[PDB]
Amino acid sequence: QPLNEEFRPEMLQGKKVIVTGASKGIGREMAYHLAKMGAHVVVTARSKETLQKVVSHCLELGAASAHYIAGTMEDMTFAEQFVAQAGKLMGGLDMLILNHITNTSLNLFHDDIHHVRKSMEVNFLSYVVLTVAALPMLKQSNGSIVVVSSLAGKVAYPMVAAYSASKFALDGFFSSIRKEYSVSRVNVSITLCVLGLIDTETAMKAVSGMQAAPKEECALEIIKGGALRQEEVYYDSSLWTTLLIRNPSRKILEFLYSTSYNMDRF
Amino acid sequence: QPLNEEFRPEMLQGKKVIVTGASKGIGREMAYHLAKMGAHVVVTARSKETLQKVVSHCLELGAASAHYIAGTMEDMTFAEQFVAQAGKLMGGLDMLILNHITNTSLNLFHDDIHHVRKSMEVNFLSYVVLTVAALPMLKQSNGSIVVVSSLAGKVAYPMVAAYSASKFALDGFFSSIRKEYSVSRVNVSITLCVLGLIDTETAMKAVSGHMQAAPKEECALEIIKGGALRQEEVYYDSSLWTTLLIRNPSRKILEFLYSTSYNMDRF
Ligand SMILES: NC(=O)c1ccc[n+]([C@@H]2O[C@H](COP(=O)([O-])OP(=O)(O)OC[C@H]3O[C@@H](n4cnc5c(N)ncnc54)[C@H](OP(=O)(O)O)[C@@H]3O)[C@@H](O)[C@H]2O)c1
Ligand SMILES: NC(=O)c1ccc[n+]([C@@H]2O[C@H](COP(=O)([O-])OP(=O)(O)OC[C@H]3O[C@@H](n4cnc5c(N)ncnc54)[C@H](OP(=O)(O)O)[C@@H]3O)[C@@H](O)[C@H]2O)c1
Ligand SMILES: C[C@](O)(c1ccc(C(=O)N(C2CC2)[C@H]2CC[C@](O)(C3CC3)CC2)cc1)C(F)(F)F
Ligand SMILES: C[C@](O)(c1ccc(C(=O)N(C2CC2)[C@H]2CC[C@](O)(C3CC3)CC2)cc1)C(F)(F)F
Repeated sequence: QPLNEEFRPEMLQGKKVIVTGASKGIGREMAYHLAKMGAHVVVTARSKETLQKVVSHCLELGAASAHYIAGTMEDMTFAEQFVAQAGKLMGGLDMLILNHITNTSLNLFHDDIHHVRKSMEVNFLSYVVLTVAALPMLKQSNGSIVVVSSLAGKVAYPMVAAYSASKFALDGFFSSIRKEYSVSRVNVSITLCVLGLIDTETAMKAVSGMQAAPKEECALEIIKGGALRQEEVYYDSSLWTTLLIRNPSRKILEFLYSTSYNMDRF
Repeated sequence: QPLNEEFRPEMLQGKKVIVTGASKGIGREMAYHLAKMGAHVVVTARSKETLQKVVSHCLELGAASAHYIAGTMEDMTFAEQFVAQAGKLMGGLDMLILNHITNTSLNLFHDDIHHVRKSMEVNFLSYVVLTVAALPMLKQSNGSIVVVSSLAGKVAYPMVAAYSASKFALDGFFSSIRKEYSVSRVNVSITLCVLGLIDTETAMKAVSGHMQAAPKEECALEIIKGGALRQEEVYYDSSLWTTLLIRNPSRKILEFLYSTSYNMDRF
């Protein structure tokens, strides 16, 4: 159930977020916005020298507080422990924003199984492990998990097979536990963000060789959705998608199945 | 794009087909239907005994031939070589049917990342591995890859998170490379089967305590029908509401409002 207010920067002030993939692009902007709202941010990325710059410029923008921990999400242990640390560092946690991904480029898929596996590992399994680790704290606070996905995690695009596989997976997994949290009275929201082409560095480089959209706002929308506990956010420069992307039938089928079968079965 | 005729059992006659998870359940039914049709058949699962039951019955039903090879699709090496063996045993491959999943049961998700990882490995990664290994023969025959899925890989459900993740992923991957096969002019069909509850042994066991299951035998027949006709998806569920609502014609619109709306010559 979305909080039925409208968004206001106040909602974030004093709140204990975590952004991953915060060293650049969308993730970075998010830490900043968070900063401008006076959140306790705890950033993360592989780039340790760069994280500092970001933390530092977050304190400059107004953060209640701001730290970074640098690790690779290829590593499940790092991911798990990371969350504990960001905990102690911030004295609990209100919001897990899960944004990072492994590198990829635009190519037909031919036989790089290793790239498929790694994409699943970094883009998906790590998100879960982050999740499992962070759930306890979030229960205490009735917090939120925000998950950054893409049009290509809703509809099919060539040249990004591995990456799509992993974005879909996020939908499947997280929508599913959303059903579960609900039939279990576990009061943690989960927001899935579906983004179109955004003007990050990485994206602009790979496509340079379509209309992109402003990374500053995209990041703000992500934060709004999360704050308002919406199930979903759509953010694309086009106006067909925002309207054609939503799946009313899916919603109907879920409704039917949910109100027709207790889940109190066990 | 599909064949333009209604289905005929003949279409499978002489065809060479792999079926996985074919010792029991929907797999087994698929072997059986294939046999009655006179296709060569290689079936695989972990248990050599149950397989043997099945190979022996496909022979009696009038397979052109029928064999089995055992291993677990937890093992990528096995998955890769498995397809080579099977291709030798038949001198080719017309259809790759991907059906197996890791044993899983109905539970709230709590902890078991290992179950999340294993489900991704078996239900998803192994399929990519199988396809990669089989694509050279499939090109050569202009055949078909059939990927077995579930309503829960098109909409959310409680109690099957891990599984559902792995099924969505199948939609993402396989629907993406289908878009690729189109622009690379690869003449191999990809069919994604979306299944509601099916009265297989294992499913019925898990749901013993009002849910309407659909019949394994017809289900298995629809999959093979959608495959042979090279359709993009097959929906099969006991409910007509569901079979109608599950379609997503918008999504096919967006995908097309980009297909032509942009250029893939570079790649
Ligand atoms: N930009 C778009 O057009 C587009 C479209 C739709 C959705 N999105 C989504 O937006 C989110 C962020 O994308 P973006 O464009 O901001 O990407 P980006 O600029 O390329 O940033 C990726 C972030 O994740 C980090 N990262 C990369 N590999 C990592 C690893 N192995 N372990 C830990 N961190 C790693 C990177 O920093 P380090 O290398 O320093 O670790 C960086 O901070 C992604 O989920 C993406 O799918 C982007
Ligand atoms: N029944 C349903 O309600 C339902 C609904 C939607 C979709 N589906 C899809 O239907 C497909 C078939 O399901 P089913 O219900 O027919 O299942 P099933 O009868 O339980 O069959 C599972 C098959 O997979 C094999 N298998 C299990 N683990 C394996 C492994 N590690 N490596 C290789 N093979 C393995 C099993 O044999 P061994 O144990 O001998 O290894 C068996 O042959 C699945 O993809 C499922 O998601 C089923
Ligand atoms: C990692 C990287 O930045 C990236 C950036 C954006 C996306 C993404 O989410 N896309 C869908 C639109 C939202 C892209 C948009 C760009 C295109 O349509 C390609 C086909 C011509 C692919 C789909 C995926 C990866 C990459 F790959 F460019 F490096
Ligand atoms: C492994 C197993 O056979 C299985 C069989 C079927 C499915 C499946 O695809 N389902 C969707 C409808 C198609 C299930 C139907 C069963 C339920 O709705 C659960 C909530 C009570 C879950 C969704 C998943 C797993 C199991 F777990 F039942 F044994």
